[PDB]
Amino acid sequence: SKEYHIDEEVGFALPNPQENLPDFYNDWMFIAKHLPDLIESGQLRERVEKLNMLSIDHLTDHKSQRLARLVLGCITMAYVWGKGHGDVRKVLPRNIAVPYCQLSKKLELPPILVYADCVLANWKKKDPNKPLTYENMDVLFSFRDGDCSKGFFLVHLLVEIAAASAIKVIPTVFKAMQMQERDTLLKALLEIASCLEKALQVFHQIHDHVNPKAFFSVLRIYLSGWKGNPQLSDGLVYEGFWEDPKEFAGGSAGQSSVFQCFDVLLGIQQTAGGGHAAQFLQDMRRYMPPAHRNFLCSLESNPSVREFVLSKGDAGLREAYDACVKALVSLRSYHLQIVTKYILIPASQQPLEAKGTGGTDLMNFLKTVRSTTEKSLLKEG
Ligand code: HEM
Ligand SMILES: N[C@@H](Cc1c[nH]c2ccccc12)C(=O)O
Ligand SMILES: [C-]#N
Repeated sequence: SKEYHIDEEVGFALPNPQENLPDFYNDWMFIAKHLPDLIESGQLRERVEKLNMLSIDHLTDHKSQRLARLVLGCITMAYVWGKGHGDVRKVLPRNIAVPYCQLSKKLELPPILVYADCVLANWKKKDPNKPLTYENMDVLFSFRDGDCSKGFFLVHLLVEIAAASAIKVIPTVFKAMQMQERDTLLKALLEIASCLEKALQVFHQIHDHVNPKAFFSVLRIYLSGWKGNPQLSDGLVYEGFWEDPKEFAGGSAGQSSVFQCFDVLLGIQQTAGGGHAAQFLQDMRRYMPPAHRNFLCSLESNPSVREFVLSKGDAGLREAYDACVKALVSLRSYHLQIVTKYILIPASQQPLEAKGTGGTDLMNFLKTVRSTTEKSLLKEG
């Protein structure tokens, strides 16, 4: 997975990303590192507006370009939403928007904060000699003081890392199929099941580091976007770059390649059907980095693991396949419990159906997606 850019240890996450840019972009780095203070003051909007258009040509390598997207992404969100109380801006300055739109065109991403920015690239190791764990880790950027953005983003990253153990087994599954190696295929599927079972235990940790009320009222508005959002109904206008206001979906873990990776592997056709959920999951691949878009493409091109397993009249092999599907159902069942605690209950406390940051009708969306996953269970062969 050299051309796919999937690490053995961290999977789809960017391994050890850059913390600081070259000196030419210190105007950017100063605004982004002090977003908690500059928003609370009410002087962030002016600070962005009175700032020269710095060009993008001095960002040499990929990790520099990704850190720039993160800086420019976080800044763009804090500008548009401002204090987050309702006073918004429907126009992004030409000095910030043009180089952001150019950098985003270079990396084949939309010019808006995505999962790849604020999770996969928004982290660091405290002590490099220690292991990957919450006490040894910290994010690079936050929005406000008491938004739980450290706990929020790192819990996602921890799941991505847990999934990396499963992702690295996928080449063995296809080799074992081509080579008609039944026992290897069985062991590989049981390993993937075990890794995805373990990723559920990493999910549990979100309660310890993320407060529901701090999440729903403070952080969630900055993660929101402008695709079918009433606050910016026709979209946001990027001054100088584009002519009309352009709609782009807000960030969400739907932009993660992990869950899509295993749905495709296991023949769970989420993106098939032409419904609103299928449409969303396919549309969110635009918001994944192009190497992972390519990985998911490569995965669909391979022979079906499901078809292979069903054809063989083999209880152990079916059971192993079923365990992977059960694991994905569990994670989604637990994800709905999280959604009850972190969206549903908090929204009932503030003074027809509820919209997610990605733009989905979330309760129907999520239960459709879970139901599709449930239907793929063999139910004792
Ligand atoms: C406070 C925590 C969380 C909330 C409130 C939440 C909420 C949601 C919502 C509303 C959606 C629907 C898409 C949208 O409209 O944006 C969604 C989708 C999704 N979420 Fe989360 N989520 C949370 C944490 C997580 C975590 C930790 C993961 C870890 C992998 C995750 C994985 C997903 C995935 C993969 C989808 C796409 C649908 C699917 O494949 O089942 N979410 N989430
Ligand atoms: N989609 C979630 C927000 C969210 C959850 N996990 C994320 C990861 C990255 C960006 C946004 C998110 C919501 O509507 O509340
Ligand atoms: C979760 N989006």
